[PDB]
Amino acid sequence: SMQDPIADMLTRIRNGQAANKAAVTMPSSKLKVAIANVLKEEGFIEDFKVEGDTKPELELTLKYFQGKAVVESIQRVSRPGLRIYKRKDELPKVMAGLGIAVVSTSKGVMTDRAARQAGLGGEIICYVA
Amino acid sequence: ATVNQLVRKPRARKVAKSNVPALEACPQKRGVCTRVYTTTPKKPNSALRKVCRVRLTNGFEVTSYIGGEGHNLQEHSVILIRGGRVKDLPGVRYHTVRGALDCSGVKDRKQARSKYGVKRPK
RNA sequence: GGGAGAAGGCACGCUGAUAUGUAGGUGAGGUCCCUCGCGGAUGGAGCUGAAAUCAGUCGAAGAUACCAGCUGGCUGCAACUGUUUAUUAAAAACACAGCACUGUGCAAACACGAAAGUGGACGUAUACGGUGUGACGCCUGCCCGGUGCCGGAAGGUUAAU
RNA sequence: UUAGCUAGUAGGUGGGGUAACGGCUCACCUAGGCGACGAUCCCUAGCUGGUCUGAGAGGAUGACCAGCCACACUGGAACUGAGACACGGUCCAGACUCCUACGGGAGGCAGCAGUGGGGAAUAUUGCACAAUGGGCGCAAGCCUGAUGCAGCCAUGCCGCGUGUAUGAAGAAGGCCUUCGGGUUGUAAAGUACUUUCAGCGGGGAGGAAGGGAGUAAAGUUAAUACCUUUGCUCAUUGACGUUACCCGCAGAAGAAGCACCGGCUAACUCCGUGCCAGCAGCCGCGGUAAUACGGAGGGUGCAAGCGUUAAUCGGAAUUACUGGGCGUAAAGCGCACGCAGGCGGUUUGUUAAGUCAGAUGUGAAAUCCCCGGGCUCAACCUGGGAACUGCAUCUGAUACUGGCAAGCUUGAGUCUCGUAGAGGGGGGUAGAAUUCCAGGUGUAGCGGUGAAAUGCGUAGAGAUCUGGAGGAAUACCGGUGGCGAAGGCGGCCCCCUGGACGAAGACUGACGCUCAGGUGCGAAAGCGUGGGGAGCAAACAGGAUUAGAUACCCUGGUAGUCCACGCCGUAAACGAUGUCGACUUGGAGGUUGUGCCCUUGAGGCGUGGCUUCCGGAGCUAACGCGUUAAGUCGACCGCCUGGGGA
RNA sequence: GAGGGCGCUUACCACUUUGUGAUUCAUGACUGGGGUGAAGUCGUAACAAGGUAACCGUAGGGGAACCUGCGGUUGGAUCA
Ligand SMILES: [Mg+2]
Ligand SMILES: [Mg+2]
Ligand SMILES: [Mg+2]
Ligand SMILES: [Mg+2]
Ligand SMILES: [Mg+2]
Ligand SMILES: [Mg+2]
Ligand SMILES: [Mg+2]
Ligand SMILES: [Mg+2]
Ligand SMILES: [Mg+2]
Ligand SMILES: [Mg+2]
Ligand SMILES: [Mg+2]
Ligand SMILES: [Mg+2]
Ligand SMILES: [Mg+2]
Ligand SMILES: [Mg+2]
Ligand SMILES: [Mg+2]
Ligand SMILES: [Mg+2]
Ligand SMILES: [Mg+2]
Ligand SMILES: [Mg+2]
Ligand SMILES: [Mg+2]
Ligand SMILES: [Mg+2]
Ligand SMILES: [Mg+2]
Ligand SMILES: [Mg+2]
Ligand SMILES: [Mg+2]
Ligand SMILES: [Mg+2]
Ligand SMILES: [Mg+2]
Ligand SMILES: [Mg+2]
Ligand SMILES: [Mg+2]
Ligand SMILES: [Mg+2]
Ligand SMILES: [Mg+2]
Ligand SMILES: [Mg+2]
Ligand SMILES: [Mg+2]
Ligand SMILES: [Mg+2]
Repeated sequence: SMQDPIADMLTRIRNGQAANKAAVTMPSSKLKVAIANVLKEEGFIEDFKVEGDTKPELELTLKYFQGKAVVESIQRVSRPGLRIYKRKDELPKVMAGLGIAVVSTSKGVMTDRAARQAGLGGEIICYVA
Repeated sequence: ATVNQLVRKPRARKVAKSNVPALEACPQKRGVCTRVYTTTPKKPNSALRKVCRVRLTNGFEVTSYIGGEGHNLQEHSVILIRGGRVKDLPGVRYHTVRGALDCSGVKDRKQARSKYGVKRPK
C-alpha cells in the first residue's frame, strides 16, 4: 500500500540519479509540485513540469554536473508515523548551509533559510544535500 | 525497533549485580575469623595462598584473602573485611585490610606500606 | 459431579407501629353479553395470611419441653450402592459395570435328560456359555524348559478283526 | 510469574453536620463506578528547586539550605485556643524505667550538649542575648541550646610556606659499572641574601544600631501642662577579642610525605629466594633472575596530602528517541484470517485540535552561565542580566496531519467470455507386482552375506502353471513440469467445490496495508474408540562382527504405517530471508494466455502471470543477494542484548 | 420553674480474643539436576564419506556417550 507519496518521489529521484536517468515521470500531487518548486529554486534539480488533465504526472529532469549527480543525499524526515515539528529557534541546518532542510509552514513551503528569515517555524519535509 | 513498538514496550535497562554482595554498599566491614587455612589456586597457578572464612557482623559469612608475608590470624580474631576479588581463587571475593584492630601490618616491608598497614621507619 | 451441612459466626420470647392484618391467596353483591349457562370482563364486601424493620419490655438462660449432625488432619484396603455364614465372624470376604481369552454357523456350544423332549432362544457372531481380573489414569515387560490346548501324519509302536 | 476490584462503593431524592462544596454520615431509589491508556494486589521509597556524571539526549540521586508533607515511647480519643486532635498541653490502653508507709504515684532528648548500645564512621555536659528576629510588655525591661559566636576532626574547596643566588674538586658516601667511568649532582658542604607563616612585645578599625538622662520648635490641648514628631551636645552599651590588620626582635629555624615503574599508562637497572615465598583491575607473571615477587639505586605522578575500599555515569553505539540488528555471530512467529491499535491514493470547500508567530500571567528564593564589585588574592559573598528548555489564556495561518462535507479512479473489488493445473472433499473401476489358500508337473536344495549362520527343505523346500482371497500405491508419462496461504498433493472416471491467469469491456468509489490479544489450518511421530492388515517396519528373539556391541550385516517379528470419528499444535514447518506498495543495467530458458503480420514448418514482431540459472551498479565481515535483492525508501507486527545454567 | 451539673444507658470506638484462608522468609530426614577440579574408571558419539553421514520433531530401547522406525534439510563427499 502506497502510504507516502513524498517518500516515493524521493526514492524515484534518488534511484534515477543513481542509474543516470534523464527524466523520472511519476504521478504528481500538490505537495509534490510545491517541493519541486523548491528544488528548482535551490538548483538541486534541472526542471519540473506537470503534464496531465485528469491524472497529473510530474516529469522531473535530472541535473548532472561533470558526471557527479548534483544531489548527494535525499532524506525524508517527517515520515508518516513520526512527525517532526520544530520552532524557528531549532530549525535544522543541513551540511552547514551547503544543503537544504525544507520546512513547510503557514506561508507555504519555501525553505529552511526563508523560514528562518521570515521568523516562523514549521515541519521539516526533506533534507537535500 | 519501530517507534510504536518502543512506545508499547519501553527500551528497558539491564540491571547488573555487584561482585561484593556481603558488603551492602559499605567500604569495610568488621568481622570475626572462623576458619583460617590455606588453599591451592587454580591452574596454571600453584601456591598455598592464605584465606579465611569469616562471618561478618551483619550475618553474612564469606571467605577473604590475607595479603603480604606473615600474619597473626587464627580462630576468634577480629578483622576488617574489604571489597576485592582474587581471580585465581574460586570463591574468594574479599580481602582483609591490614592495620586494622588485630591484623597487624607486614613485617620487613618498606614499599607500598599504605596497602599493607606498615608504619614509617624511624 | 463433588469435599460441603466443611471448619466458623450472626438473629430467633412477647408487645405496639409500618399494616386498627402488610405482601400474597381465596373470593361477595351491583354494570355487561350470550349461539343464556355449571358462562364471560370490573369489583375487593368477607375470610385466611407469611417474612422484615423500628422501639419498648421480663427472665442467668427465648432452636427454653419433646424431637433434633460432634468436627478436623494423616494413612492401608476395597472404586462406590448392595450381599454374605438364620442363632458368637457384616469384613479387606462375594457381586458389580469395564477388560482379556476360549468355545459356539443353528438340528450351534452347553445342561437336565437311559430316550423323547426342554432351556439356551421363538436369540443368530454387536448373539450365548465358560474362565480369570474387577470404576478410572500410567501399563501388562522375558520364557514353551515342564504340564495342558491347537495344527501334521514323514517315521516307530499299536486294539478289536 | 499481580486480570478482575468495589455494597457507602457509582449516581440520584430527602434530612442532619463543619468555615464552606462534598456518601462528610444516616434514611429511600436507580446497579452502577473503576480496568489491557494497567483497576486490584506485592515490594521499595518522603516530594521538589536542586546534586553528580554526560557535548547534548539520558542515567543515578535528594548530603547542607530552601518550600511542602508526615511523625513526637506505640495505638486511640477529645478539650482550650482565631489558628492542634498540639515535640517540652489533657485522658485511657501496652511496654520500659523509678519511689511507696502496698492503699498507692512520676517520666517520655527522632530539642540543644552529653551517656549507654549498634556501626568502618560522626564534635563540647562552651560564652552572649552585643547584632537579626521571635514571644510579652506604652516604654524601660525579661526569655530564647533560634541565632551571633567559641572548641575538635585534612571530611570537602582554595591560598600560602616548608627558602634563596649560587656553589666542580662533576666534594665525600651510596648504586650499579664493559672497573677506563656514569648516576645521585649544583645535588650536598661553604658563602651572600629574605624572614612570608609560627613565638614575643605594642598599637589596633569594623560588625552598634539604638536606648535613657537634658534643651528647644511644631502637632495638639482651657493650657508652655502631659504625650508624639523633629533635631541638639553630653554621660552610655561587644561573646567573638590574645579581633582582622600593621609595626620591631633574631635566626634558615618550627614544618614532606604518599603511590607507581612489562602492555593498557608517565617512568629501568642490580641483589634474595626458586610454580615456594608471592603480585594481580584485564592480558598474565614465579619451574636460577620474571624491567611483572621482596630489598636497593634511579626515575615517574600528586602534594598536606598520597593510595585502596564503598557508590553513580561516560567510554558501553554493550537497551541505540538522538544512536543498533534479525540468511549464516542472538534475533521472521510454521502459515493464514482477523479485533483493538498504527498508517493511509487524489481534488475542492469548512473549522482550527496537532503545528507556527506575538503578547500576558507564572515557572519562589536558593543554584548554573554572562557582565562587575568586596575580604592582600582565590575559595566565599554579592548587584544586574540571561536561563528555568514547562503550563494556562488571548490574538492571527492553513502548506501539512487530524475533524466534517462534497468529487475522481490510479488503490481495492464485481460481472462477461476463455485457460492451465497431482488444489480439497466423497464414491467407483482397470493393471502390474508382493503375500497367502488349493490343485497339476516337479527333485535336493532355497534364501542370505565381505565370509557364513540363525531361517526355509524328502512331512516335497526353491521353479513353473492354473483357480481363488486380501491390503497399499499407481511402472512409462515425470521435468529446478503444475497447483496450494503453509503443511502438502501423481492410474482413470463420476459429483460438489476453493483458488489462480488473459484480449476487449462495463460498474461502487479509498470500501486500502499491517495487526498484540484472539480464531482457523497445519509434515510425521504419538494417544482413545471402532475396523482392517499384503508388504515394510520401533520394541523383542535368534544368527553374525568385535576384547567387549544392549548397534550398524542377516532371518523372523508386535505396535505403527491402511480407514472413520476424536486429542497435541510439535520439525533443519528452510529460501535459516515476516506481510503490502513504488523505482533500479542486462543475457540465456521452462510453463500458461492473448494481439498483429502472407503462420506455406513451434515463420516473425509484440504483450501479461508463475518459475529457473548467470550477471552490472549497489549492499554485506565475507560467503553471497542481485528486478522473485540480502540495492534505496515507505506502513505494521514479532524477535535479539556474552557462552553455560536453560 | 427554666436551664445546668453527678449518675445511668445507648451509638462510634483503641487494646485484646476465636476460627479459617493468602503471601514471604528460615529450617527440615531424604532426594533429582547443574557448574567447578586435581596423572581417578568405561566407551569412542560428533569434527574427513569420522569410517553406520550429520542434524530436527516424535515413540521405544540401552551403564553411558547413544541405537532403531517414521516425516523433513543439506548446515554431506563422490558420481551416471
Ligand atoms: Mg389484599
Ligand atoms: Mg498400614
Ligand atoms: Mg489400593
Ligand atoms: Mg466395599
Ligand atoms: Mg451371624
Ligand atoms: Mg456392613
Ligand atoms: Mg478378585
Ligand atoms: Mg504376564
Ligand atoms: Mg509347551
Ligand atoms: Mg494330534
Ligand atoms: Mg444508604
Ligand atoms: Mg548511556
Ligand atoms: Mg526515642
Ligand atoms: Mg499533627
Ligand atoms: Mg542530642
Ligand atoms: Mg536578642
Ligand atoms: Mg663517589
Ligand atoms: Mg604494570
Ligand atoms: Mg548489534
Ligand atoms: Mg549456530
Ligand atoms: Mg542463528
Ligand atoms: Mg517464514
Ligand atoms: Mg575582585
Ligand atoms: Mg530559580
Ligand atoms: Mg484535510
Ligand atoms: Mg500418523
Ligand atoms: Mg530388519
Ligand atoms: Mg542380536
Ligand atoms: Mg524458522
Ligand atoms: Mg494479513
Ligand atoms: Mg546472481
Ligand atoms: Mg519442509
